[PDB]
Amino acid sequence: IDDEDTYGTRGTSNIPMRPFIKDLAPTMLQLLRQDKTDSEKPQSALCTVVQKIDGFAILYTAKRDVINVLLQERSCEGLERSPQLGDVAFFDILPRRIETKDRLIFKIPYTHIAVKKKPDTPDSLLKIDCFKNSVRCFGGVLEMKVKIALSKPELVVEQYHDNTEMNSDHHFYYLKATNGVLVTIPKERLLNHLNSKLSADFDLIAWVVHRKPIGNVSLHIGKGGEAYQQFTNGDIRELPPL
Amino acid sequence: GPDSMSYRKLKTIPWLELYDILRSHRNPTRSPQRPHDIKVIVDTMLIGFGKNLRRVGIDVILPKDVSDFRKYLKEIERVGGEHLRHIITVPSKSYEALKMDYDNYTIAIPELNNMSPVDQLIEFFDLFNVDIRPEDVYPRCTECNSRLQIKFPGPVLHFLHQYCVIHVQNVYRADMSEFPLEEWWNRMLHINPDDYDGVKVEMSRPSPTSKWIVATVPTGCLHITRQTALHTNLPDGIEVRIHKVPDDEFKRRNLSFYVCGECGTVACDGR
Ligand SMILES: [Zn+2]
Repeated sequence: IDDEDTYGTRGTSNIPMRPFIKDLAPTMLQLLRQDKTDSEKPQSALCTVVQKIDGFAILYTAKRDVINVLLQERSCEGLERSPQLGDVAFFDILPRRIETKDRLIFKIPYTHIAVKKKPDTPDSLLKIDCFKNSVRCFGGVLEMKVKIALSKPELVVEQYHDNTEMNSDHHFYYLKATNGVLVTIPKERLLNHLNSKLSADFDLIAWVVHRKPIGNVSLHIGKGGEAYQQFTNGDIRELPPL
Repeated sequence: GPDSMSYRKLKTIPWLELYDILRSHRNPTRSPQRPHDIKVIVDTMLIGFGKNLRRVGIDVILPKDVSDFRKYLKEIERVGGEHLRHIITVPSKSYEALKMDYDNYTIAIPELNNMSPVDQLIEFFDLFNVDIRPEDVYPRCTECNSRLQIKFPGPVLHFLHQYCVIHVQNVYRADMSEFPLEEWWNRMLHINPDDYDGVKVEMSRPSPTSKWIVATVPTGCLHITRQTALHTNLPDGIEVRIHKVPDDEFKRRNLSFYVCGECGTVACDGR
């Protein structure tokens, strides 16, 4: 049940223009302007404009091991006009070049940089519309509907523990969805529904939230996020909240 | 001392009380600076001190260990320029060692660790010229150093606490469908900005019946039923560390809360 939260939110058109408070990050625009790429073969990725900052944009992408993409309007190739919030297109991207300064300054909210906006083809335009139908946006947050096929033979579960200073005693599962993306879930919320092989007799359906990552995974079910157990016998009920 | 008493934690002192103590301490031979323009890194025995410096807004690196500390010092020196930092330590073998390569930036403050949090700050303010202001209740996250603090009227965080902590804790919940969502939505609509420093909370949701309720303020927003806060400067949100707020904080009148947009810690002025 995609429910009332999907009304007026499906797609990427409900993304608000959020002000950038410059005096909190007075050197931000210089980093974005100056940032460079590692010199390897660029990889294609489906990206969505989620933030705009005077001459720059941050893009979300579900591509594995990519946590957001910086778009430099002045350096990126293939741009017909300034990006707009909710724009979806394919970009060639590269990892940003790591600098010694990185340790000494604010957290950098992207891992990759767009090098070119790929021209659109009849096939890619079909993939773009498909993606729009699979996500929903509101209040500045993107969500994606996913299915975890826990009831099928392929292993789609992995435990992840993060001993970071503030999340030492928080344990999670990485879940692999049928569409290939990784999502997180608090371990205690799902542990007692799995067998010893980390499978189960149901599939897990949920709109997952995009936000700051646990490890390299930036989609999350959370403690109380609405999630649904689809049992092989046909029954559907909610996974209890944690 | 292992058997000596504990000092009042800085977290319990109202900022205005702390402002009155510190505003009269400065080194007049140094150029005055706002806290965020002062860059500091603390030796490994001064982590709590560094967190207290963050409280008044100083930019502080907290090393995880001696190796981490030395790596920072090498990197700061390699980068130089605007990124050079004052190195705070105490008289010790560490200080002696630091002088061999960082004499010009290292300050050793005697007895800094046998000394109350407020007295620690007074020592720092006597050495520097810090320009503090009464309105800066919580300029910086003491836990991760971030300046990106989202300021909410207390009722917003009370809403969050009841939905994310209390509802599932007091009786078994198979789902969240029994939470009085409309009651709390209507209370959000009638937060008097005059009671919370003029902060007007803008409430939004996709539809009158939708549970995707968002509270937006000038510094960011809070997606209540997603337990996710998002500072206006950032593209990605953070899970709010709401289970760590004592229940009693929400009985305080006209209290504002700060949610860190980078680590999710919740903070407020001391009682
Ligand atoms: Zn923080």
